[PDB]
Amino acid sequence: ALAPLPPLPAQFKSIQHHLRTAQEHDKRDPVVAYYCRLYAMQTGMKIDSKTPECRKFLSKLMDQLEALKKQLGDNEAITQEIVGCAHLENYALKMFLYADNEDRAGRFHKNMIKSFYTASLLIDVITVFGELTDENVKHRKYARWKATYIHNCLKN
Repeated sequence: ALAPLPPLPAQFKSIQHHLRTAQEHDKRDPVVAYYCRLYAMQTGMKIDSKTPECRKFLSKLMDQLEALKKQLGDNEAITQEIVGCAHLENYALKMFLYADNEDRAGRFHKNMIKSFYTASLLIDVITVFGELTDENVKHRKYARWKATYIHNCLKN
């Protein structure tokens, strides 16, 4: 349904996991996959849209966006930005609640690490709609910190 997309330019390492989240949600919540890609698109454009490697990447990503937008032919979450935001925000926050409960229960595993990480990535995505709330900023900071710390405490 969607072309393989070129390799990721070194200039775009920051937007890598957001694209992996988009790929991971193509079958499950494709509204997530749309906005994840849209965020990566706008982010990458701000990083480098001059370099031929970057330029080519962004255009193929722009193609996937047009494709997905049509494939979700309105679709209140794509149609209305208030709905889309709410969908992606409730998703991220449900995920945060889950991973936080695991942490408080001392259950440390790959799934709770991914859930903390993915939730933080989803908060980044939500910026497409507007400024974040103080609560959103706090959650993203905590989620990314916890995921990192636990990942090391489980590897080392």
